[PDB]
Formats: sequence, structure tokens, C-alpha cells
Amino acid sequence: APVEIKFSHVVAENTPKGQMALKFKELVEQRLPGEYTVSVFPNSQLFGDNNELAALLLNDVQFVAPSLSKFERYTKRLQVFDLPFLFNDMDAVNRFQQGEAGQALLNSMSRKGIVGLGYLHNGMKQFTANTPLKQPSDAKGLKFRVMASDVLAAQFDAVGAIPVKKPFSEVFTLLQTRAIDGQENTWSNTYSQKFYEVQSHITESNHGVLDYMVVTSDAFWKSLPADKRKVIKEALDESIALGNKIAAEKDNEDKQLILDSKLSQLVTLSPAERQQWVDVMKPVWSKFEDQVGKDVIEAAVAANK
Ligand SMILES: [Cl-]
Ligand SMILES: [Cl-]
Repeated sequence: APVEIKFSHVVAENTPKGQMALKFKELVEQRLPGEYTVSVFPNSQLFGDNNELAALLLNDVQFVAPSLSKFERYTKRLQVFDLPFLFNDMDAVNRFQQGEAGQALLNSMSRKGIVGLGYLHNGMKQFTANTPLKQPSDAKGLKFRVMASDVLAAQFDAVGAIPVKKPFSEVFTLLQTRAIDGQENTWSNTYSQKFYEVQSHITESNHGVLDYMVVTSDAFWKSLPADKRKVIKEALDESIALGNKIAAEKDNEDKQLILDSKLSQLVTLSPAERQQWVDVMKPVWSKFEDQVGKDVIEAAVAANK
């Protein structure tokens, strides 16, 4: 039998990560026919947020691509990516990722058995709730789901909101049932998971980045013969490039599809409104500056300019 390579993730198929994973499957099976096959498991059908990294290290799955927010059990260094309003836009994110500090972060978990293979984009996060979030005061007392990140919890603490860490697979139902008031996510996730059907208002805040690290286990990666590993790595690189293109396309397409539905009201921030949000969030950077490194924050800030 060909060696089966399993790739699990938590998103819908028709998304940047969903498409990256399928492109990787296509390229491996084209270039190494009969030698390797890639099985892709979207929508948390095999492993979900809470168990995927444990599964990876057990070699129950060979590739995963978690949000950069979801690595705190293995390193505190990736917390930089969660800081609110650190990056102006995806161009700045990419520059930071491709610079020396960003490249070094790919190896931040290597002694824990996790090999960083590349960064894959999704997009900037927007707030949703059942009220406009024009100013920080509008979030006070509201319950927001967050990815399992202390930085993201602190982001909501900073405005007197109540953060709740929950796996991605639960978010739609939590919103639907009003167990939570709101959440934060990209247009692509908001559209593909139908969050906009159970939230009356989406505020275009662009207040943080949701990106991924594509990872494998050291044990699996070392178990490959070097020539086959090189072919697999090149296929992965090409799949990430395609996924990044899709990410940018979906960010525009899916915003428009949400607007077309007329089910959720878009809320835009004035410059002064945005600045109020920026200012109230800066203390989150101060809370984490030691763990993350002042030097690393400064490298990220400089990537904007
Ligand atoms: Cl885990
Ligand atoms: Cl929590």
C-alpha cells in the first residue's frame, strides 16, 4: 500500500486552508503515485482544536495547520501574532513572517517535537455581535468566544468583555443559542460557517490576524527518505502559495456574499473610532511584552512601515 499521510483541520473545504490541504493531496498523488497518498479530514471530522496537536505528536495525523493562537502549550513565542492591532494588514503580517524573527518562529517548537513548515494566511479578524461595536464601550459585559489563547482572552478583558475559550467546531451553535454574544473571525470563516446568520452586526475592525502555521512531527518528518521528503516539502510549499492566493480572494468574495444576503449589518469604523480601539488594546501588549520579547514586538511594528 502507498504510505497514507493524514492532514486534518477544523475549517470548511471551500476556504484557504481547505483548498491548501486538497492542493497538497493533488500534488503529492500526482508526483508520487503509488508511493504516498494524502487523506484530508476537514471540519474537525478526525481531530479538532483541542486534540489535534496531541494527535500530531502521537503520529495519529501527519500534518495540521492550527491558528498561530493555538500553540501556547508548546511555546509562548507565537503569542506575538495575537496582539491586537499589531499588524495594519496582511502585507505587514507577511513581511514579519518572511523576516528573520518570523522565520525563526517556525522552529520555536522543534525541541517539543513540532516542525514548522510554513505560514498559511487566512485574513484579518472582524468582530461580530448582536450590536454595533463602534467603540470599546460597546463591548462591555458581552461574552465573546475566543480561540484558546491567553492573549485573546486579555484582548476582551481590556474592554470589560467576558472571553470564553471554545473549540472552533462549537462556535456556530454557541452564537445560535446565545450562549455567547459575539466572536472574532475572518470573512471566510464567518461566511463558510454561517456566523452571519446568527449575528445581527459585523464590525469591520481588522483588529488582529488569523493565520496558520503548517506543522508536522519531527518523528514523522525524520521517518521519510530524504528524496521523498524533498518532493513532499515542495508540494507543501506550492500548496501554501495557492492557499495564500485563495485567502486573499475569499476575503473579498466572502465579505460581498455576506453583504448580498442582507442578514447582517456591516458596521464601519471612523478613523477616530478605530484609534479608540487601538488605544485601549495597547495595554495587552504591555501585559505580554516579557513573554513575547520587546525586540520581537518592535520587529513586528516595523513591518508595518
Ligand atoms: Cl492537543
Ligand atoms: Cl475560558
